[PDB]
Amino acid sequence: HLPILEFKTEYRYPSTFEHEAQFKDTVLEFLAHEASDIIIKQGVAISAKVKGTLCTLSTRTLNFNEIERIALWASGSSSVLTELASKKLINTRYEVFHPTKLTTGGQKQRFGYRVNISPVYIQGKTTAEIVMRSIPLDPLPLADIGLSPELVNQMCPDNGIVMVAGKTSSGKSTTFSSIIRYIMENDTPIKGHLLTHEDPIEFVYDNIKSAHSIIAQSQIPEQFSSFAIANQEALRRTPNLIMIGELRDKQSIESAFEAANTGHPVFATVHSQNCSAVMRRLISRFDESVRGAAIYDLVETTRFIMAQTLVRKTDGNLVAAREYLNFTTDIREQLLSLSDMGKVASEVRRLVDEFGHPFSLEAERLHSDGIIDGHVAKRLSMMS
Amino acid sequence: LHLPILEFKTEYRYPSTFEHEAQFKDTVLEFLAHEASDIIIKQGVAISAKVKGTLCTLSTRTLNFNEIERIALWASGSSSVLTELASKKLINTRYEVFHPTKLTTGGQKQRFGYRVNISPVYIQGKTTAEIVMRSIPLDPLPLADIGLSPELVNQMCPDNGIVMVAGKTSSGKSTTFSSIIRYIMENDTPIKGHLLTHEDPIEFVYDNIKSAHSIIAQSQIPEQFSSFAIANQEALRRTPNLIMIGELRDKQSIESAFEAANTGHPVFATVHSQNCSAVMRRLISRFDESVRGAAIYDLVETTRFIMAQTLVRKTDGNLVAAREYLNFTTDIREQLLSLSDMGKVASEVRRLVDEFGHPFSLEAERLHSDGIIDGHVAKRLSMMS
Repeated sequence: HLPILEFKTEYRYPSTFEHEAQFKDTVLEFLAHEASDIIIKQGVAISAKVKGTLCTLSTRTLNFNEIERIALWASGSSSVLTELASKKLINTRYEVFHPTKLTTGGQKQRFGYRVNISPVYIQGKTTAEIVMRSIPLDPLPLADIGLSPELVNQMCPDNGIVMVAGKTSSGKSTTFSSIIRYIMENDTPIKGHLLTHEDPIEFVYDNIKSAHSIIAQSQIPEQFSSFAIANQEALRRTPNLIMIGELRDKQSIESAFEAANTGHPVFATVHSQNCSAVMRRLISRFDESVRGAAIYDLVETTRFIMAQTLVRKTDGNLVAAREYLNFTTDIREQLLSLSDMGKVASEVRRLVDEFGHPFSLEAERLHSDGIIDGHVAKRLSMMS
Repeated sequence: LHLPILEFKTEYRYPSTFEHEAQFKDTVLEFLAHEASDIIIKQGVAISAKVKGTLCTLSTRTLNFNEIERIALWASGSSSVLTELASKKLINTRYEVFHPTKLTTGGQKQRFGYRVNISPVYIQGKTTAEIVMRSIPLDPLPLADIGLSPELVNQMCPDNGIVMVAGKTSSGKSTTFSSIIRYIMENDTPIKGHLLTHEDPIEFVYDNIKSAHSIIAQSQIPEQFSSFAIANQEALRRTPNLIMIGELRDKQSIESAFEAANTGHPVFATVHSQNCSAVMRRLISRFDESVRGAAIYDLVETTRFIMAQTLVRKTDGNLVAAREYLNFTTDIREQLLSLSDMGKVASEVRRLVDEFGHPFSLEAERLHSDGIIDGHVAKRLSMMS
C-alpha cells in the first residue's frame, strides 16, 4: 500500500532533492493542488493534505540527506540538527514565489508557510520531521465560503457578542475574517476601529479597502503576552470591534462580557460543536455562586451563535455546514424568563430548532441539493 | 573462583576493557546469538544477560565503574547521565542494535529493540548506575494476538475527543494502543492522516507498517522533547490527525488533552487507574475545586471512550487482557452532564458502565465461560477489577 498520488502541472519530481528551487517547485505543485499542509519526513514521500486527505507526488522516499537539506531550506540554518538536539523548538516562516502569476499590485505573489521542525524517531535514529502549514493572505468573500449578506448582517450587531463555534482553528478564522472584510467593505452597523487578537495571525487586511473602518491586528503570544492583557488594553484603544480569541477561560468569558457591555462588538470563537454546547460550555466555567449572574450576562450580551463543521461534498472537496441562532431581543427576553437557569442550554437548543438554523436543517437542505450524500447528511444532522 | 555461567561465543572475542560503543553493540549481538532477553550491566560483576530466565555472561571479568560510565553514556540518550541520576531523574529510554552479518528482514535490514532502565545503586560506599535493557517487540501486534475485536476498536476511534486506556503499569496499555494504531493505519477507519505519538520510552515502531492513508511520527519525550507539555504544544503546530499523548497524570497533561481534543483531534491517553469510574474520579481530582466544574464539563465532553484493562493469568498459565470499557456516546455524555450534582459523575460512570458498557464482571463471566480463566480469576475480576 501507498498514499494517494497526484497529477502534476508541468513539474518533474526529482530523483533526488539537491536544489532548493527543486523544493520550491514541489511546494508550487502542492499549491496548484492548494494542499493546506505539507509533511516531509524520512522513509516517506513528501506529502500534503489536499481537500483534507493525505497525498503525495511521488513514491520515492526522502533519504536522510534530502531531509537534512530541506530542513535548511525550510527556514533556519544548517544548525537545525544541533538546534533540535539542543531542545530548541524550530517554528519559522517560509515563503515561495509563484513563477508567472502576479499580485493585483503587479507583485509576484508571495506564499507563506508556517514551518515546524520537530524531532521524530524512525529506522532507529532521531531525525527531523517538518510540517509546513499554508498561510492565507486575503480573506475570502462571503459567496466563496458560503455565507450570504443577509445572514452575515445578523452577525454584525452594534454591540454584544457574536460567537462562532467549532472544533478547529481554520474554519473559525476563515469565517470571521470573511465577515470582517465584508464589514469594512460594506455599510454595516459596525464601523470604525477594528482590533483583532490572533494566536497565529492568519488573514491580513492590507488589501481590503474600507470607506469607513480601520483594522489593527495583534499576534498574541509575540506582541501581547496573553489574550487577557490584549483585551484589557483594547478598552484603552477605542475599538469599534474586538476579535477577542478563544473564550475558554472564565477570565476570557468575563472579559468578553465587559467588552460587550462597554458597547462595541465582540467577535469570539468557541471550541464547541453546536450552539447549546456553546451555552453550556460557557456556563460551566462559572461557579454556582456566580452562575446566575454569569448566565444573565451571557444571554444578554450574546447576539448570534454560529457553529460550523466541514463535510465532504459529493465532489471530493469539502464545505462548511453551519448551524446558527440569531439572539433577537425576543430570544433574549424569552431566555431571561426561565424559572430554572439550568435549562438555558436546553432552551437554546429548542430555540435554534424554532427560530434558528439547526444542523439537521442544514443537512436537509444541502441534501436537497446534490451537495452532500445521505450518509454525510445523517452524520451532520446528529451533530445537532 | 565462583562465577555465573558464561556462554560459548559466536563471532567475537571479549574486550580487554569496554571503550568503544562497537564493542558494546558486539556484546549485545553475542547475547542475541544466544537469544538473550535482558541485559544487566552493573559494577561488581561481568555484563550479564538472562538466557531462558537464567543469568549468564561472556567472561569472568568484572567491570570498572568507568566502563559502567561509558556503557551508561551509550545506552542512554543523554550525556553525563550520573548528574541526572543524582538529580533524582528517572532514566528510561530505548536502545537499538542492528545485526552485523547482513541478517536482513523481509525488507532490507534487521533491528533489535531495547528498553533501557538506568537506576541508581550503591556499591562499596559509592553511588553507581545499574543498566538493564529488555528486548521489546519492535512491531505492533495484530488485534487477534492481543484479543481485541475490530468492531470494538472501530468503536474506540472517533473523529475527535479522548480515547483512554487505563490500567496498572504492567498491564500493557502501550501494547493495546500500538495495536490500535497499526490497525488504524492498515485499515479504513474514521481517523486517518498525520498521527503523532509522544512516548517516554518509545516501545513499538511503525517503520514496517504500510498504510494507504496515514503517516506516523513518533517522538521520544525525555530525549527529543524535554517535556510532554512541550510535545503537545508542538503537536498542534504540526497538522496532526491523531495525537498519542502521554499518561494523563497531572492537571497540565489533562488540559493538553483537552486542547488537542477541542481543536478537533482524536487523542489517545493512558491513565494509571484500575477501572473507568476510577479513571474519571482520578482525572477530576487533578483540578482545584475552583476550576473543577469547568474541568468536569471538559472531561465528559471530550471523552469518547474509556478502557481499563488488567493482565490476568489464565488456566493455561499464560496471561490475557481483561478489558472493561465504556463508549461515551452523545447520549451517555449528555446523561453524565445532566446531573443534579456534578460531583457524582464518577459514581454515575460506574452505573453507566454497568448499564451500557462492558463491566469487568461481564468480561470475567465471558472469559470464564469460554474456559480462559480459572474461576478464582473470574471472581477476582468481578469483585473490583
